[PDB]
Amino acid sequence: HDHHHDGYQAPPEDIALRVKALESLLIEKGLVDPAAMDLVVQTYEHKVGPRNGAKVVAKAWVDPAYKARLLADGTAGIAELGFSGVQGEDMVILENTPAVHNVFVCTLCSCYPWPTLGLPPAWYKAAPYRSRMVSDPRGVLAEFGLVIPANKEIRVWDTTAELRYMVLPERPAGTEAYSEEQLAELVTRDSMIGTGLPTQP
Amino acid sequence: MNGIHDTGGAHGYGPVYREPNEPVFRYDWEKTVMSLLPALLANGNFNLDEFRHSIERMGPAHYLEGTYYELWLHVFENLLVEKGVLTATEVATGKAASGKTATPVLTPAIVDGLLSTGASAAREEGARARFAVGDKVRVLNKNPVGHTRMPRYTRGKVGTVVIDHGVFVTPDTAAHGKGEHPQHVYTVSFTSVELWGQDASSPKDTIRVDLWDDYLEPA
Ligand SMILES: [Co+3]
Repeated sequence: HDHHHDGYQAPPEDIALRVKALESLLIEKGLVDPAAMDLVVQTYEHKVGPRNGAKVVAKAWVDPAYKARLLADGTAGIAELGFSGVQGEDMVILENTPAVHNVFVCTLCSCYPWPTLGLPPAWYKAAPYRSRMVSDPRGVLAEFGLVIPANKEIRVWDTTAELRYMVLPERPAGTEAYSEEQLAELVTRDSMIGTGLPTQP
Repeated sequence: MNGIHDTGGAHGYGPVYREPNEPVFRYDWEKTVMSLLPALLANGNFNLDEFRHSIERMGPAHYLEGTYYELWLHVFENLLVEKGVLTATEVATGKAASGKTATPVLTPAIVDGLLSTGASAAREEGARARFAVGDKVRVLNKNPVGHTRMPRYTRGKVGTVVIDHGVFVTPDTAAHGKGEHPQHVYTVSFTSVELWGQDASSPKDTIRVDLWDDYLEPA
């Protein structure tokens, strides 16, 4: 009952040394610049993450013209809030509605919209989620505490190409007149993957 | 490649365990491995399709047991040797054979602009679209040993074109030095029953998959 293949298993005991050896090699050969690498790490540790997507969602909730632009051209839409680039070059936004619940996965690897959600969590990239989401989405969602009504369609999107998906979750009831900022606080990472719903006030 | 990475529809992987309050990087060594990817791609040492297929080619048990960034580490240690960028000995010893012969393309001055820009796989011109949204299509039964993006679970199955995304590089050729051969990519919608049969399905649920034009034929 240890973790073995769910993404959270323990790495080899010597892994840090192996990594240091490769890094030293690549630096010695002049293939990589450690100062640039530090900036990449800072970018994904501190600058890029689900708070980006949450702003996008909150704006679409309060501004129907923005929502329309966003659904017509995801990349241009998210760029309006300054989000763009690596692993979000060609974005498609998936609108949840009372009739349709969207959720995405990458069965073949780990493809995920970095500019709006940051780097994916380990579970998203691991075999349990990837194998089962396309065959038994209701069973998987139940493990996250999410039960979709039997009459509501679930659409599972497998990210097999270079389009990247993000879910525009439905605005919770009872949030009349909330500012974009208060609305954004409700928008969880799971709600933008489709594996959860926004927080209910 | 019909490898262990093609997970869709597999049984036996168990519950989706999720770590509460998971950090972006769970170990320090992961930061190094993650940041190496953009640096090496910027050099043009390999492309992303080659990168994916390198992971696909690792030993199946290794793929299963390895944490995510161990898969990337594997690519750097092996694909760089295959591409002639490093030698096997350099990789084994961690010692360069002959000093600073290269210059890093990813420098501090361009990190922000490069990460904010990325590199779209969309292309201006390519093969004409054979399908329109609404068309019923069947996924061809192909079983290449090389890189492909048609999951095994879709092969031979019939779905409905629901989006034409326009023209993109073809990974099957780009991963193997055969050029980009750009063509249309469509989102294709499959019913749960079509993919998994009467028993293993739910009447409402659909699975959308992004598939290249020549992966398909008219239903
Ligand atoms: Co992927």
